[PDB]
Amino acid sequence: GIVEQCCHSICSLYQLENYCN
Amino acid sequence: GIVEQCCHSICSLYQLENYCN
Amino acid sequence: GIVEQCCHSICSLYQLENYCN
Amino acid sequence: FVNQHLCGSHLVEALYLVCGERGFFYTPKT
Amino acid sequence: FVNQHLCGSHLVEALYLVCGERGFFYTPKT
Amino acid sequence: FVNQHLCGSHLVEALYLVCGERGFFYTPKT
Ligand SMILES: [Cl-]
Ligand SMILES: [Zn+2]
Repeated sequence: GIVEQCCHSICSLYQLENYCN
Repeated sequence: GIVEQCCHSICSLYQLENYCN
Repeated sequence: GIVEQCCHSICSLYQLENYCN
Repeated sequence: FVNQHLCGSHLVEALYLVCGERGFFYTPKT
Repeated sequence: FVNQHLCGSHLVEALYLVCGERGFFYTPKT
Repeated sequence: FVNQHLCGSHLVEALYLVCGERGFFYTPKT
């Protein structure tokens, strides 16, 4: 999930875009 | 106070409502 | 920088104003 | 509702949302 | 873009900004 | 004024509020 990838670890902009509709 | 109950520890919605006017 | 002075350590209002234009 | 530690401005926004038209009081000193 | 750990409401705002008109989905449970 | 550690977007909002019409500069790199 987004929490483990972006909060527990760091996400790039492209990584964050994986959660857009 | 609200800080010890909701920040140092966790508050339920009902717990938070104790601080409404 | 502002980060070392105000985030790593604590800034007074006057300290924060050092970063205004 | 969220089950997290709510601190600082985050705790204040939570109160703002929860209390609605009633308003609230934030007193960290007590 | 920022290179920081984004959590809670901060992660949500980041998504709001990044996704634009597409919107997004926030699912911490998964 | 608050006597807390101000970081990230919280530090930016603090500056926004404090500086008023003067605006400000946020440079974490320096
Ligand atoms: Cl935070
Ligand atoms: Zn925060």
